[PDB]
Amino acid sequence: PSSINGGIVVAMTGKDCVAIACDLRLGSKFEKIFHYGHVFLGITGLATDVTTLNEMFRYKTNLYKLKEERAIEPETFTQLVSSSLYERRFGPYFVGPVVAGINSKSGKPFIAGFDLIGCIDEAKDFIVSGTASDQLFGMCESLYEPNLEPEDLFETISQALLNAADRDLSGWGAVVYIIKKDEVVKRYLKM
Amino acid sequence: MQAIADSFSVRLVKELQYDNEQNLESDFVTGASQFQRLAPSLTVPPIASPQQFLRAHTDDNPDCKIKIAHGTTTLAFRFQGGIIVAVDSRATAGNWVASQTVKKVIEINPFLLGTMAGGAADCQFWETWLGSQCRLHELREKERISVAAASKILSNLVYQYKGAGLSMGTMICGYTRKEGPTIYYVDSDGTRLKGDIFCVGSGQTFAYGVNYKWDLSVEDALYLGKRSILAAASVNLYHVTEDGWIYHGN
Amino acid sequence: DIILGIRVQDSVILASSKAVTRGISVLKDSDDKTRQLSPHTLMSFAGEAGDTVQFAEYIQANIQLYSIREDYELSPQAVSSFVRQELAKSIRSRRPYQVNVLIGGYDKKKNKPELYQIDYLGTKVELPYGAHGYSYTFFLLDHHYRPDMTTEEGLDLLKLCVQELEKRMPMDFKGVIVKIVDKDGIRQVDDFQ
Amino acid sequence: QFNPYGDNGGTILGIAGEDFAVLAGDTRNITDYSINSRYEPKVFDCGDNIVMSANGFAADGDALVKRFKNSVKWYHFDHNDKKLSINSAARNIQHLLYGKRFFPYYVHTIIAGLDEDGKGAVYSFDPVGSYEREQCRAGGAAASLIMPFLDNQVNFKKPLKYLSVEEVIKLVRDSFTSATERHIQVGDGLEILIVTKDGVRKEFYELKRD
Amino acid sequence: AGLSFDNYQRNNFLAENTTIVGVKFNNGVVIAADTRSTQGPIVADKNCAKLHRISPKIWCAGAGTAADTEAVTQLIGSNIELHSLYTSREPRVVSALQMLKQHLFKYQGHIGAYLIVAGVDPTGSHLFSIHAHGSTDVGYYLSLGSGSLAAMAVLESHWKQDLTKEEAIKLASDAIQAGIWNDLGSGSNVDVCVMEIGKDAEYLRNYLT
Amino acid sequence: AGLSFDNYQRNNFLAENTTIVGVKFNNGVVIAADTRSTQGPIVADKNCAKLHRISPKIWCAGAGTAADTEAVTQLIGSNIELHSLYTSREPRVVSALQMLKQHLFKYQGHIGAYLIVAGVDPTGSHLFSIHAHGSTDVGYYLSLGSGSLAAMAVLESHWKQDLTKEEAIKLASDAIQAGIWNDLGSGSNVDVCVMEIGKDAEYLRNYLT
Amino acid sequence: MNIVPQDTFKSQVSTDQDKSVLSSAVPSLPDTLRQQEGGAVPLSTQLNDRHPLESTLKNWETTQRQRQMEQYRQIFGIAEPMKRTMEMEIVNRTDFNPLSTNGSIHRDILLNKECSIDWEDVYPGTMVGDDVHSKIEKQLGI
Amino acid sequence: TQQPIVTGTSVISMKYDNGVIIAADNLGSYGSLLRFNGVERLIPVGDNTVVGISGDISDMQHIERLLKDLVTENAYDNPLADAEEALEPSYIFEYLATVMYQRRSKMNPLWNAIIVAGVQSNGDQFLRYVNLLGVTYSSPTLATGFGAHMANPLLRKVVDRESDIPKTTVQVAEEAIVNAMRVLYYRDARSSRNFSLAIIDKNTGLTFKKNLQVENMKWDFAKD
Amino acid sequence: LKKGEVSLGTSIMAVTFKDGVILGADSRTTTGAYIANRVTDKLTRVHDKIWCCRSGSAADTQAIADIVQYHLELYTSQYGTPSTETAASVFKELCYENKDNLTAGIIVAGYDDKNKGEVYTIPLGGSVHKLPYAIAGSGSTFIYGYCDKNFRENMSKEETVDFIKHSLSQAIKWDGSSGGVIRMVVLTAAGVERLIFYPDEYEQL
Amino acid sequence: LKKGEVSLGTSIMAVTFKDGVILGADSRTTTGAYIANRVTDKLTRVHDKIWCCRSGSAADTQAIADIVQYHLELYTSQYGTPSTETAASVFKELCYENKDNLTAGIIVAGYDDKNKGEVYTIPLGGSVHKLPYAIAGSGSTFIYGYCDKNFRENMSKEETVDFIKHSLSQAIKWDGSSGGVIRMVVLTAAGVERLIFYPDEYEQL
Repeated sequence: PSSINGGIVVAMTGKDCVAIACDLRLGSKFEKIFHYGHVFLGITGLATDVTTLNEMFRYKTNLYKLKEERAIEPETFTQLVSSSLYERRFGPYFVGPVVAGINSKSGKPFIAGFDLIGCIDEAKDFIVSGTASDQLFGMCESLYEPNLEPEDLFETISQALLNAADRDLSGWGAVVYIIKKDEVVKRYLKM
Repeated sequence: MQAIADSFSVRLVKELQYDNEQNLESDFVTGASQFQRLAPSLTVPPIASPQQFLRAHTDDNPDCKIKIAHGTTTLAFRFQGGIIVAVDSRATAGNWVASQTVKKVIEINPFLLGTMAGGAADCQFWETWLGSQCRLHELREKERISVAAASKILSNLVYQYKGAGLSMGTMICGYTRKEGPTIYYVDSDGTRLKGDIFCVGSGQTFAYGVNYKWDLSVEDALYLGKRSILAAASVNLYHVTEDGWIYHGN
Repeated sequence: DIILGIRVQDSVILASSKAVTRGISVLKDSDDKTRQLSPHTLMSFAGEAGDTVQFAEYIQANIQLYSIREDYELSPQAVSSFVRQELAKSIRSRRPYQVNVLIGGYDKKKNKPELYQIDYLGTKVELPYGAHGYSYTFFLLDHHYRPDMTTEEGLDLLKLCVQELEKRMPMDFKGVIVKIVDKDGIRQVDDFQ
Repeated sequence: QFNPYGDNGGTILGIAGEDFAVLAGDTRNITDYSINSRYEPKVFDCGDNIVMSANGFAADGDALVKRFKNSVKWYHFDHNDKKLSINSAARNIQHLLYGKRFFPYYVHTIIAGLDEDGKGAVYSFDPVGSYEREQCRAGGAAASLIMPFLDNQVNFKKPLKYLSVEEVIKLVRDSFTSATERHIQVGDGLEILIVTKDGVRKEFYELKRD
Repeated sequence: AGLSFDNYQRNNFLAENTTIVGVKFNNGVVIAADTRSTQGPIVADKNCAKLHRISPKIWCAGAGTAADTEAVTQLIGSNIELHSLYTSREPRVVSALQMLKQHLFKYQGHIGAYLIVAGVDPTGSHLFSIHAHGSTDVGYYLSLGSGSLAAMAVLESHWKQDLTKEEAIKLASDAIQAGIWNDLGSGSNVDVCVMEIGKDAEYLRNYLT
Repeated sequence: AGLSFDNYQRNNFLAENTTIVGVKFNNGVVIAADTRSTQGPIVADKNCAKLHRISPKIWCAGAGTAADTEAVTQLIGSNIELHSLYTSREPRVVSALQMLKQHLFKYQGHIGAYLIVAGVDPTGSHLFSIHAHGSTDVGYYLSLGSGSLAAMAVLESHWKQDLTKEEAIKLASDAIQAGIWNDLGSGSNVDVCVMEIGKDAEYLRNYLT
Repeated sequence: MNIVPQDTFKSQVSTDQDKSVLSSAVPSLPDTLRQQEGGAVPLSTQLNDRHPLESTLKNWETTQRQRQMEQYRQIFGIAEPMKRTMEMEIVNRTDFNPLSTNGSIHRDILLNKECSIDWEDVYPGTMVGDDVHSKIEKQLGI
Repeated sequence: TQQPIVTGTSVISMKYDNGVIIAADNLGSYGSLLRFNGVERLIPVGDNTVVGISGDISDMQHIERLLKDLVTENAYDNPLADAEEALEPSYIFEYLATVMYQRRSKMNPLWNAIIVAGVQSNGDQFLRYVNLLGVTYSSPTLATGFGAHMANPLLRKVVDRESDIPKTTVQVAEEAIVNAMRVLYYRDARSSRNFSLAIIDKNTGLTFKKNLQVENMKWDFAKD
Repeated sequence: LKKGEVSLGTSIMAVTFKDGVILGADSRTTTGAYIANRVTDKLTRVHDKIWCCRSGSAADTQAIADIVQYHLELYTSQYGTPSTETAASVFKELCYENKDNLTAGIIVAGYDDKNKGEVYTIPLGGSVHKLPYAIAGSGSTFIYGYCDKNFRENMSKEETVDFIKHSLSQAIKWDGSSGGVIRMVVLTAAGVERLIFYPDEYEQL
Repeated sequence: LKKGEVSLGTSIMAVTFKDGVILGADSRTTTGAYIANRVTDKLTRVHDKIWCCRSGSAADTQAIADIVQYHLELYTSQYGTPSTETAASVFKELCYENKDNLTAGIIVAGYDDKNKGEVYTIPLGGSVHKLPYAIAGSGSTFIYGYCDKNFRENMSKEETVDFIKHSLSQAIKWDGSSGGVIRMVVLTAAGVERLIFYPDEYEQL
């Protein structure tokens, strides 16, 4: 009940949309995906570090909005996450973060991943984080196709998560976010 | 005397290490005697610490790790109708597709069953060898071997190699006219324990809730074994009588 | 594994815990840590895995061979000396293994009970009472032991020791099997410790 | 202390059809980040319509294959040129592997052929002899990528039972091309051996060489 | 202040329980790299830009800890920009080399960045190699990375004093191509940057595809 | 047969839980030693004979493991006596040296005996040093033990080619006395043995005190 | 031309390696009762934790003899080692004293050890099977 | 064995249209000391085989003894020991690889890397590699040690696939080998300027060149 | 000393002669067995007629040399041209005070109007020694005898050049960490003269 | 290699000249820093005109030399005087076959009517090399250059004596494990000649 360390996060890009999904332990509240207006961050690894990073980034994004008088964009948030991670060069957090979003002014989808000290991996297709399943990357590679519609993208990412769950069982669930320029949809998967 | 002369008459064969009969047999130079040994020959590294060498080189990237048997719950118990053996059949997943159902119970002969735990290869190899030994014994004595004798043979075998690296835990179950039904547990530490009820693997405490009496019918015993496995958690069921083992499946 | 033994005026009482292996749940009604060496000499053993059982069965086979060959029974002293020699021999070329044996017998030539204890290095000591496996029962034995105690008083002292042991152990300690060796042979106390 | 083991990472894949079997492997032989060779086959015809591959430390696999072929020669000599069945070959290989229980070969072994009824059969071995018959198995560095591709393409989606040889060859080629695109240790070439009632046929395809 | 040492003991307790070349030619310098980015044996990105800009005419490419390389390059670039504004002069490669050397020596090798730095300034063209512990060296042609041996073999095969811009570009591209073919760490594409005296820097993304 | 290896594993499991000089003179050789025998810092015996007799005219004195020294000396003495009976000739120091060297080399240094061997035979006078691993050396004057440095200093101070018997005896006595005074391992008395060509060996017990 | 003995470690093991004490009930397994080693000595324990000098001491004389034979073969020819080995085999083969363990005089003469003593000479050294008949069976191979 | 003491660096080799070429330097190093100059590391076996050995020098001399004994035993009572019963490169390689693997399995290895080059009796080129672990492989270009990291990229630009073999003349292959040796002398600290080369051709037989020196060295740009 | 750090396996010589001093070195920098740079310049200038060569850790010696050059510029701003002894003292203080954290050895060659050419050696540890000539590096061990048999006081410039060339050629011949070209600086009252000799010249000596 | 074992930190030279061969050595045996024997004779005779010097473990080399002398006596009983090549081959076989248990290196100098003086070196490991001259020991490292600059083929006896004396004097000067007197054996067709030189003579060279 108190063991929540680990998990997986999958981010994918479609046509004018993005998808970010994470696993969840259900059965008989702790989600690894957070948002800061229109930028979504999913963190895998040590749970205490995940909570710490979420609190710190909420702090920094609130101050940023108060000062700039506008919401932060995915690229700026990516750079902020990188610098914050690098601050702890010799005591780094045991985390793997993934960022997804849509730029407001341009409308371009954006996804990125980070290492534990902030090295940025900007991918045009998809990002997989976590070590729960080694075949999850292969399944995502076999299922992904460029320029998918939001319904097709949701189906693809949901199928990837379902197959990964079947690979490794009771109480498993998923949370999926489909993000457009002006609409965000959050769905739960109990399969 | 001329054999001595040949021994002192001449390099290449010495470097090939083929002047030793064991090396020639192992490489099938002089025939197939290597596949004709009742007691298998096991290679060891010619160093001062073979055990440390093996332990270091086994506890470390590709798929070339030694396969470990399922830690799933297995139950065996005895009643007036024979023996009930129940195994939680939930095969693991990997980079392969199974052609048929994977058996976690080794059929030593049409009258003996064994259970796998620890090293899968050790259990399979040594239980097949035990089946060969039992067949030879039955041919010699013109009578079915007792469960105690077979369990003792396996225990002595594993004790001769104790500490080398073998890892196995098995339950030998059999029904003979003289002994009735009998269950022994034998592990790689040399322990040989006769018993009435055995629960091995994860969830053994839950499965040990066996409602147990020596008057249960066959159907009642099968249902009790199935329920115990479900409480521990499909279930594979075996009913061992004097005429052999019968596989039910559930 | 814990073993206890008390030599009372006319007999020897040996108590062995009916424990099982760890990690496997077992149901049985047998004393697996005791071998009858001769109709008037019993041996209880404790220690590690099957090495101890192999040693005990080897000793039993040798003693049975002697009894068949001579049509005669070795005295408890000679049996204990042979066991000590074999235990010393078994570790002359290998790493020693944990083993501790209590040998209780009734000598009919002298018509008296005898009790011996041999540790893992092969040290034989003749004692009025002994134990192994306990982390104190020694003080309880010292205060409540007399050389001329009867079998009943020895059983009462054994029951007190068993209660003292069980007051600091979990319920996983099922119980202790008790056997008595005297002039009529070896018998099992099916009633209680 | 001298370390007698090495690693020459490659990828192999065995698939059993309705009345055929296929065993494929990449031909890249590498040491660390260097390329020892770009065409070094690892799948061999052992006679009696049996194909074998032992992926991992190359010297151990070569020794195992050599020993098995010599044993097959003696089996033909001693039993009136009787054909060795696939299950008997699997048993022989299990004994050969377990003979090194305390000094094991550092390989993963796959054999393929036709069973007594003519159906395709594939056997997979652990390093110390534990073996099982399987419909499909991938081994090596890129197995975790090849297996999802086949699982998405095939159902064990047209069923595997009704696939032809050409379709299976195409599936293997596509999976290996994807793995070559994703894995640094996979590339250069791919060699496939097909076992049918007429015998063993070899096919070769090129892969990316970077 | 500075890089934090918090959670060092906690992390210890938890634990207890590329081809890059630089070539000089008669009127400038060229730097080149491959575009394969991997995370272990997995190819993470087939088109990754490894050539970084310290200043408009001073470029570099690194190996080792990627985050350290990027962070050190950016910090030195900020220092160079501030110094150029302060002195109202074009930055010099020697100044960037001095800053990098002293910064790396301060951390006693704990910042795992190994760099090739090329540049053009009013004093001329310059090419340097920088080690993590703070040692620096000068050269006419340099290689770095896991594919540096093959690239260095190619460079030693076809290097001479009188090299034109086109010959230098071809030589650097060939060295990167050799690292691409013969090293598992490289393989996708070739990125080039040419810095010529008296002209703007020319950044050729995917010069060879 | 031979020295036993039984209880080696058992002992491992349980564990887991002097000044000697030799001096040559113009017509023979002299060997000398101190008489203090200690068991750690405690003086066990103030009068201990450390000069041993391999043969009537071949003597030796040892250091290291005392039991090993005594056992090896006695074994070589038995071999020498048997060989002399077999050949019907006086034993030679070279033969004893050969036997000792080969025996010590057979055991690969596990027999901790370090010896000075002096003797007279029909070929002349001989003095040798023998190491535990099997190496041997020849010399005109030798020292051994914890007090060997002081004794060697005295020997280097007052040694010359033309030494009479009395001068050699005095020099050996002075060396042993220096080891007695300046080393905590020595101190009680001086034992001497003089072997002269053509005469019987002379064993002087407690020559000084 | 070896000096220190080499190739002393065993390369293969089996439960029937000691042919003289094989069980009659299970011929693939050893007979622990007739082994008379204490009853708790698996063969695997003999493969580890040995004193490093034991193998050198046990095979020293054989190694020196083999080096001498090799030198004779190199310098004199095949016939000289052939004759030495033949003489030694003839002497060792016809000596059968079940009540004694000391070597023969002729063997010592052949080995040039007439007036030589080693610790093997000083220290030359049950319920079951230590009688004359066991030695007869081992000698005759029946 | 279990430690190298005196060693040689690298051997390089390639196939051309009508034969094979192999080369190796003449240095035996003693750590950082360049102790022995004049060590021949190409061993000609028969009229059609050359064996190049890198690594431990004492083990290399042991292998030379084994090869000479193999030639002598093949000759023996064979009348046509040089006409039709001469040793083939494949036979020599099979024996050497068997020895290497057997001594690896004994934990008593020979610390060497071996390349066998030659021409079979049917005119086919033979070029194969074995090492101390018993690992064997074949390729149109082969090299050991530092050469494997620097000579192979240069040689693969001339012969990159099998189809390139018929297009490569002896002159081009020899020039490539010489340039690779020069590069190795530039960038290997345990290398020597003196080297030996061997050409095995199905028409002209065996040509063994000794006392070859690296020439045309560009030590001119160091002035500034 | 530090793990994974660049070392200086060089061949260094400094010889005093009648008109001044000459400092010579090879040009090889290696990482294990691989030659990282075959044309490196090892003659470090800390003042117009005060030069040095370095051994040990490359980073530590470079930092020390930079600090020494800065110190000598500060000194020159006050009192003019410093003496070789002053530079040697600064080098010695920097090496000795940091010997527990830095691994550095320095050979200093200087010329001035008063002392007319001097050589100082500061080996590992930080002690200082003034000598008529000095050798250092991994390749120096092989030429200890030869130099001792061929050095004379008050040699001419050409004789000193030949002596250094022969000694460094032998050092290159026997040391695997040394090679390339031979670079020399001649410091006299006339000025500073740089010389270079190529392998095809000194290998035929 | 063995713990607490006597090592051979010597200076060994062997030079072939016009009339034969000369073998030379120092006379120092040390245990760590203490000099155990300052007049030891290191020139080992295995046959009347076949001599050797040893390095590595003293016990192992002594055992090997004794076995070689016995082997050469056996050979002489059959075929007469052996050649230097045969003795070198026996030394090499003994060293190589036991290289996992013994640490031994041997320099062999011989004369015979056929080959007229030869030198062989067998370093650690067991390989064999035939050379016009050879040096070995801890003190040899300091005279690698000097010898390379001063050896000529077909020198006279006096020139060879001077060359060996100078080289060994330098080796003694720079090596702490070498010292004492210089001992030489001259092997020609005329016979065997023993020579000794004292420190007060060679220290003034």
